[PDB]
Amino acid sequence: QGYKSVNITFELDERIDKVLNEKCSAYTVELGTEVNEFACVVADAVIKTLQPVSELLTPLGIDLDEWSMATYYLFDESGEFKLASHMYCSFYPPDE
Amino acid sequence: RNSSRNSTPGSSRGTSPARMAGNGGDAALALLLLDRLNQLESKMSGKGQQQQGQTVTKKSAAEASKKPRQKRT
Repeated sequence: QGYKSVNITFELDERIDKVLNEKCSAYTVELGTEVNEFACVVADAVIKTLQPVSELLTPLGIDLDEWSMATYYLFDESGEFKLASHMYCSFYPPDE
Repeated sequence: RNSSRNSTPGSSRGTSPARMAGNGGDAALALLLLDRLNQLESKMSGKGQQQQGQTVTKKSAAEASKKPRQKRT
């Protein structure tokens, strides 16, 4: 028995990038993890550990209200659902 | 000013790069929220953590792929 853990990038670029990439970017998949539950799981980890602060996050520059209400899509190349070492978690479709 | 002890700036002067990576440490303004809450929620025994991330969900990702459910209708 073995778990397949990988690193994901959810909106991270020039803010909280290395912080959450090193702290909460390695999740367990291939044991029954999907892509939709992957977006909700990454969103839940970041929203559960980083959200209880708010005091430093609101003057910092981010809103923190669009991370809990708005969900992101996970893709590897162009826009396909595949499991790789480094997956991209970002928004691509239009907003209604 | 404000800070005198603990935490250093690292490197300030530089012209000829050799390693490229390695200024002083990690994060400058995100270290407060990261260290405070990430270590505040920690209740497990370890003290010396080298690699972060091992487990996240078990009942949320395994129950969705094993038993499909419909929403709204």
